[PDB]
Amino acid sequence: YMESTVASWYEQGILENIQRNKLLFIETQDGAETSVALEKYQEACENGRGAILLSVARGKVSEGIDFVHHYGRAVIMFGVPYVYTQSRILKARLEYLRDQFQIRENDFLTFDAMRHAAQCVGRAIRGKTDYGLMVFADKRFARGDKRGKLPRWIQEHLTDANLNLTVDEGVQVAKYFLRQMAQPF
Amino acid sequence: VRLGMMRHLYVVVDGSRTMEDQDLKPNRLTCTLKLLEYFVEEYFDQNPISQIGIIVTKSKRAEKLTELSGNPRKHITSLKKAVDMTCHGEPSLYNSLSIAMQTLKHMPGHTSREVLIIFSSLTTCDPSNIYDLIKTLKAAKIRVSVIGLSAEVRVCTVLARETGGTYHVILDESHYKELLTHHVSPPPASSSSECSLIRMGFPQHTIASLSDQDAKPSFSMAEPGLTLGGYFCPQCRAKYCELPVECKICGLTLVSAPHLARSYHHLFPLDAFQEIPLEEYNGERFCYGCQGELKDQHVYVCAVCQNVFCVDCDVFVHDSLHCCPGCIH
Amino acid sequence: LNLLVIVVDANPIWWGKQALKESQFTLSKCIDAVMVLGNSHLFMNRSNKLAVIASHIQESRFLYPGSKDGKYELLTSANEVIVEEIKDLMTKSDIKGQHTETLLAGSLAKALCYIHRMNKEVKDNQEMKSRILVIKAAEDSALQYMNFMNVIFAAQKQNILIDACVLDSDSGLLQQACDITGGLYLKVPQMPSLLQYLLWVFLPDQDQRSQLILPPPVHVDYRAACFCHRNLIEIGYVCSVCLSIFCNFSPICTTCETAFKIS
Amino acid sequence: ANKELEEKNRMLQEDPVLFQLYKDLVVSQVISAEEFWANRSDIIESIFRTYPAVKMKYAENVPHNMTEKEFWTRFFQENSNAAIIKRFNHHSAMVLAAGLRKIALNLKKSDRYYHGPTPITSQDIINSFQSIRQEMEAYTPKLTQVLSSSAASSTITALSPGGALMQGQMVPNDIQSELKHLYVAVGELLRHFWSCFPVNTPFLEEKVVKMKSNLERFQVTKLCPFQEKIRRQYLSTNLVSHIEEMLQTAYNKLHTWQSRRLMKK
Amino acid sequence: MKLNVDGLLVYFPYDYIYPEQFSYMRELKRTLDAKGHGVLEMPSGTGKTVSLLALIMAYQRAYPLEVTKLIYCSRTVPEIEKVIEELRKLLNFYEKQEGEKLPFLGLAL
Ligand SMILES: [Zn+2]
Ligand SMILES: [Zn+2]
Ligand SMILES: [Zn+2]
Ligand SMILES: [Zn+2]
Ligand SMILES: [Zn+2]
Repeated sequence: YMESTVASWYEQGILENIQRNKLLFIETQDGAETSVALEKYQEACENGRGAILLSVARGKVSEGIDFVHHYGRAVIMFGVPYVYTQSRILKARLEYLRDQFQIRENDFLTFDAMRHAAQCVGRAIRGKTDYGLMVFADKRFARGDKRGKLPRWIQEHLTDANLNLTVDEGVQVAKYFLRQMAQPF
Repeated sequence: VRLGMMRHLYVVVDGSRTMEDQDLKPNRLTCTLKLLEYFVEEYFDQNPISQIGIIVTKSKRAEKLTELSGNPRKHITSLKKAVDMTCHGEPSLYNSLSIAMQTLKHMPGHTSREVLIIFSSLTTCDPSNIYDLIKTLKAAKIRVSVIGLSAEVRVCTVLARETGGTYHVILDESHYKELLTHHVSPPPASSSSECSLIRMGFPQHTIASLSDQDAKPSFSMAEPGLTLGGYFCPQCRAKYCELPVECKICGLTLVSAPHLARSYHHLFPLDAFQEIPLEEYNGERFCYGCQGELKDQHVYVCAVCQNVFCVDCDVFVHDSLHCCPGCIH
Repeated sequence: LNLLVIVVDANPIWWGKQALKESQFTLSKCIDAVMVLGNSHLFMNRSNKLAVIASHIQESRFLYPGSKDGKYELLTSANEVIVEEIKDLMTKSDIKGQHTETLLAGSLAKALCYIHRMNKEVKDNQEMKSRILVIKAAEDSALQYMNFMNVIFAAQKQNILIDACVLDSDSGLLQQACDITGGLYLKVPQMPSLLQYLLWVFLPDQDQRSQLILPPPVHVDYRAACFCHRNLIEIGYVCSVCLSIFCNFSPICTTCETAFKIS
Repeated sequence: ANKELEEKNRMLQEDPVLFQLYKDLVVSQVISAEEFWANRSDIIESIFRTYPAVKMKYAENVPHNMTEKEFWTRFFQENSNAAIIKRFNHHSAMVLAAGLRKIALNLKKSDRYYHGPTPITSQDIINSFQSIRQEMEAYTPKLTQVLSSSAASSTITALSPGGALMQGQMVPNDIQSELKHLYVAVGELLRHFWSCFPVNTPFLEEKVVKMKSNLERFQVTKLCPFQEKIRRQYLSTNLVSHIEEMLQTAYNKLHTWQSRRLMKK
Repeated sequence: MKLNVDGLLVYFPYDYIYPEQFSYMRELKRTLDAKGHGVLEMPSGTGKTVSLLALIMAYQRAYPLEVTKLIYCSRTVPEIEKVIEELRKLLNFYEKQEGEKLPFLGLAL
């Protein structure tokens, strides 16, 4: 899915604009390339270039890496993280949970998505009270079930006013929040 | 706290593409230039002996918009001209800082060399690594205090803290005014800073001796017509239209007594007056400062004169007058 | 509109010296002339406003925050208030031999902050062009130079014109003061005919001052001297801390105590 | 290499004033000209710095029986899907690599500021105080006392242009340019002459250049008065004496410092 | 910074703790007192480690027989290195407070 989206953006002019706006780095299955790309991404975050790191939620990089102040400032989540519905291993794992312990298949699937999203979006608040915003570009997260299964600390901060902001409104509120975060305690 | 009265300051402006974005109510570049005109005029009005220089960086190249000078009007004209600048390209911190370093390297040791980089586009494409240039900056004791826009740049953060300057990011236009007005004042001298005596010259305004007898006609020194009278120099003996100015021959600063006197208030800061809302046995309805009734539950008092000042009186005294009226007595 | 402020230097020592001399000119006539000038200023227009300050060795006090004789009620109130307050101030005054020089500058500061208060309170629709018609009457004090220079620079920044009207003495500090802010400088040698000088040179406001012939400005001697023996010097050796004009090169300036390094 | 010749050719006509003054120093054959200088697209460039492969290809394929339009055409030209991601990763890495090419103050005397550079019995105060206290028991004499017509007229007459307190030519135009040019020449040479004059410079190699410059002062001031003579014999009006003061004061400094050096010796 | 926790007194190296830290410590002490397995969540990536370690050490001092030792597991070795750094800082603080070494051992496999 990441490759398809990247290819579509490349065919259109959005990607060239994105590269001009800020350096762009992408993740690959190979660990060597992943490590090199992340090493350059850190320097970009330090140097004036800045960086947009595209990765996969299930990618080992997402779990291994930790984002701190001036690292992964704004965490963008493109789509609810769901595993493919064809891998037969998950079919056993899921239908057995339905049969025993009485967990609905949809319930467990949404739980597996929300837990993964929280894992991959909760890094920006590592410590030392470093500001940062977590934007989820998916109307599915606006659903009550996803919000309810979301961790309490994020959900309570989340409000109905900004629950389903348009793209432009989200951009404006992000700019304003970054302004407020800028400046001392 | 030791303060460097004489400082050569370079306001590095970036002509980056990101300046095109109209984050502020007007265009970002136009707002920055319009407010920087006020900053320049106020800086000259609060430090006559000091001088300023503007470097505009765009398309990975840095050009000196105006060399070091003591005339605010010339810099103001340069700002007004630059208002129409195309504003396309990418800045280079290495190029801008290298130009500033080249100009400031031969400056006298006693004066404080300072740079204020108004950073707009977070990117910094430079031919050479800037961490190496940071070492040369520290060696040359050139203070660099970046003011970022819509970005907390890491390289500029380390630049500011390592070189001794301060880093800030614009919360809004009102806070931008506050930031630049704060940077107007001379910075305190640190351990690395050193002080040394500087030669100074005080000219006297002169006119025709007696009914244009043995006159001293002359045009100017940096379409000037003939001038019957004007300023002169102890050594150049060359007519100067306006003061203060650096000698075009001697290399010695020509400046009058009032210009020096304008900076004594920096050496003599005014202690903040405690704010007491309640009357506190203050039976004088009329404010001593302005002889006006106190319409608000606020009062200010010194530790010496023990007078009464209203909100406006105290604010004005601490802002502009820089001295307590009654406490002068 | 225009906000005029008359800073009268009513120094009891000098004016009482005149009284003892029994000269034709007297502080009563000076106050009357200032009163007439203020009355004429307000007479110019309704929007125009005025204020008065009197200077004394101890402190400076404001003289200004029906038609018994068929007169504009407002100007009658001005006459009564100024007369009563000036008489009270002159009648009541402590004696201090140590301090006798007149504190002209301290009043200036009061005038400046008063003008700022009025500018804040007045509606933004109408622009106010304030002015300070300083009327000196005695020699200035050396110790007041620094504070007077501070207030002069504040006035320059705040765009107020200090029109000096020194008489019987030429205060170099005051002429320097008005020169900075561009205010006129008139030295009336005929004290009895002082009011004619006010109704011509000082009375016209900055709006019409340019389009009018007035006495040319007096040359200002921007002298400098070293802090040792107090004498004119053309070359000064200032440091980066004191910013003090000195006599000659020294290992360390006394007012600094800095560890100057030779070279 | 003839770097000096190349610089002279570059500035021969680009800047008029610089070459005008440098030539003027030789027009009257004042001094040698050696001391004069002794004392004093975007897309292709971006690709050039971006792709080292393109740099090597350009070096090997330098235009030879081909055309730059064809070279431009050659630019744009799951296996392909992964190639795009790899290409962005490599291209961003290349851009980044190209950008990463290798005291509390204390004082003892503060009243000196209170009385800055500006320069400067007992029963008398009592007498004056009591007399002035008794002065103003009568008020509002404005009706006649404040002013009189005779005094009023005298002030009018004084304010008149011929009166007290009120004291009360651009004919040549072409001479202005000549005077400006001469002043610029004087400034140019005085700059080097005064560059190290104020500093003592008690060194042999440092003092050699001041001696040479001091002789150059004589040599330039030799020719200045001839142009002065040419200008003077026109109308004998609007004397130009300010130029003389600079030369005479420079000579006075030169001779006084020479005497001081001899005294020090 | 000695916190008078409901169960006992617990040392803490940093100057201040947020109310969520108080809640975390009290709930954790409740679980240990019940001596029953439980699960809890804390937002901060860092700070939870120090609070948890301090509470466990204080509980060990109060009831050494109740808990034989602490087995603190982390996802990855690079991450567990930060945990051992936090534990070293806490031990240095406690050692300074006590004035002498105590029979406490802590290590990473
Ligand atoms: Zn000079
Ligand atoms: Zn007040
Ligand atoms: Zn006070
Ligand atoms: Zn001296
Ligand atoms: Zn000093």
